[PDB]
Amino acid sequence: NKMEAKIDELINNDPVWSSQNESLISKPYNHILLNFRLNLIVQINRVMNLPKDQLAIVSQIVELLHNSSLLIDDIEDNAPLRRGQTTSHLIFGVPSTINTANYMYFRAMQLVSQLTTKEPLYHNLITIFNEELINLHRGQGLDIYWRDFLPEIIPTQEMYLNMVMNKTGGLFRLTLRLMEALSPSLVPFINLLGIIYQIRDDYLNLKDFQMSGFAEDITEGKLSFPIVHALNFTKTKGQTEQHNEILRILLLRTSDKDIKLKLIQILEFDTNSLAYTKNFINQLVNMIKND
Amino acid sequence: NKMEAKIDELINNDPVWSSQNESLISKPYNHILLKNFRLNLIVQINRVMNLPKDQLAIVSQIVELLHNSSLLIDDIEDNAPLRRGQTTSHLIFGVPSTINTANYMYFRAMQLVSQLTTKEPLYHNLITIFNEELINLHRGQGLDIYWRDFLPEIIPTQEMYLNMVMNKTGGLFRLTLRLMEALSPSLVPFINLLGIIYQIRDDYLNLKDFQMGFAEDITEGKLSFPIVHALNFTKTKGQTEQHNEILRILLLRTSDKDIKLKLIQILEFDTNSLAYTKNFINQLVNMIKN
Ligand SMILES: O=P(O)(O)C(O)(Cc1cnc2ccccn12)P(=O)(O)O
Ligand SMILES: O=P(O)(O)C(O)(Cc1cnc2ccccn12)P(=O)(O)O
Ligand SMILES: [Mg+2]
Ligand SMILES: [Mg+2]
Ligand SMILES: [Mg+2]
Ligand SMILES: [Mg+2]
Repeated sequence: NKMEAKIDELINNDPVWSSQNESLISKPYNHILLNFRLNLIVQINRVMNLPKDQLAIVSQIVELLHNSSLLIDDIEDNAPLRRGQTTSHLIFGVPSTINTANYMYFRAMQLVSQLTTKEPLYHNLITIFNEELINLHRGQGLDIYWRDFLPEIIPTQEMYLNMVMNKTGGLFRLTLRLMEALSPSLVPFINLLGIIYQIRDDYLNLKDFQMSGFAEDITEGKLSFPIVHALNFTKTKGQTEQHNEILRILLLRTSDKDIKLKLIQILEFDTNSLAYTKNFINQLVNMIKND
Repeated sequence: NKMEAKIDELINNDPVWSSQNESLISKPYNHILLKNFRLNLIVQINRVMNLPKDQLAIVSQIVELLHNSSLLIDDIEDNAPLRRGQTTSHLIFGVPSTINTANYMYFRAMQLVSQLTTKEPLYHNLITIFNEELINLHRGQGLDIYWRDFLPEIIPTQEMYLNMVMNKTGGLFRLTLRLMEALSPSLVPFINLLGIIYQIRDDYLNLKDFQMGFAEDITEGKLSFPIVHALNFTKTKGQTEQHNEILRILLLRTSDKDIKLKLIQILEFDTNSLAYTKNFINQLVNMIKN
């Protein structure tokens, strides 16, 4: 009698969700919340001319996707720090962080319908959202597979660049394409910026450590731009031993500074991968500065 | 020059993705596919919705993707070594690849949504349905995980547990049903009762199968239906030491057969929670039968 009634009031309503419940599961996200991406949206806008109301929502959407991606990336990469602070999954656990991060992807999708009331356009914005997230996951999927199944596949410079067009280019293209569709193409340019962004991120990760950083990419074992170069150069030049030692070090998932410094000096003096990467970056930057 | 030419051909094209790459990224999802009743429920419900087989195939594909992906993540979240007898994906391909593949399918599934209709309003409603229910799924799943991991900061009551279930399990049940009802040329209450019966029966069988089943729920330490009842029953009957012993076993995250038996025996002899649960499920099935 009273039970059947309670159950009947239950199944005949939307599920109950409290602001307290909301707060409790947003902890991993609130943690990572502690302007440049915002600055990038603004400069792009000096061309896209979106009104401030909309620029604002484009921003909220991009921050949510961006922060969610990092929460997950740190789980995927087993990173202990992000922005000099302890990583969310280590504080709240992998379970909550994965769920909160995926939760936010969906809150992000929800925000898209606050951009328009035009059914044709809205459909377009969603397809953009859907497409760049699909691309993001593909790049990230390759990067993780190459790394976790090494030495199964040794990627070439070409493969690495295609993985980067997907992985990083994904959110760059997403932001700009939403804006371009909202404007009352800068895709190639934004693609080049993402590539430069990723190769500089790979490089400085070792160059900072070498100069003084943690070179956490070595610990992770990633097929970074410098590593891909060193791995193919050594294969090509008959340096069997170096090629193997590079792989062994990546596969140690080591935190020892000396072992990391040894790998880095291999890329500096033996394969010349650091100079190569440095130069490749400049060449890319000049492709713009000489536009 | 030749370097610039290539970077140019690169950035002016769509990102390259091959069938082989698509294959690599799929390994974690395909592994869980080796595991018809879901399909039958769709078939059966359709005798009321009458969607054209073509359209019904996509809804089905969408549902299999959401369901499979959420199971891939659920195993990582519950630290499960097994799923229907086979080794779970994360233990074979790793947590990183399994998470990313599951997440990629969520999005592949979202894409299959616009292949359901081209009618613009109708499509908006389909996306909104998809969005709303995946949000609910994550909310309940998130609260279910919060209670377990923060235990014993919060011990839910039977009412809290039911609202977690309405979000957690009701999510994909309703997403399915609501999409069909929208594409049909309201069974929601019924589908809501179904998900609840399903989750309580799921929590129930996990202990029972072990009593007659590894009772992984004890190891996971979750606030299942019989456990919530036991916790609240011993608190109400002021049975301090039993209440505590239940919490202690759950916090052990134990694999020990003997310790697992003990908690189940506290639930059989002390609180009569398993029986209380059998009775709760039977009353729920009755609202449908009668
Ligand atoms: O951890 P960072 O900041 O160094 C890193 O750059 C993070 C990163 C790059 N690209 C993506 C795409 C989605 C999510 C995270 N992403 P990486 O690729 O090196 O993990
Ligand atoms: O692991 P199972 O199969 O026993 C389980 O039933 C899996 C389950 C139930 N409801 C959801 C919602 C989202 C993802 C997984 N879900 P549980 O709730 O016990 O994790
Ligand atoms: Mg990464
Ligand atoms: Mg990382
Ligand atoms: Mg589970
Ligand atoms: Mg679970």
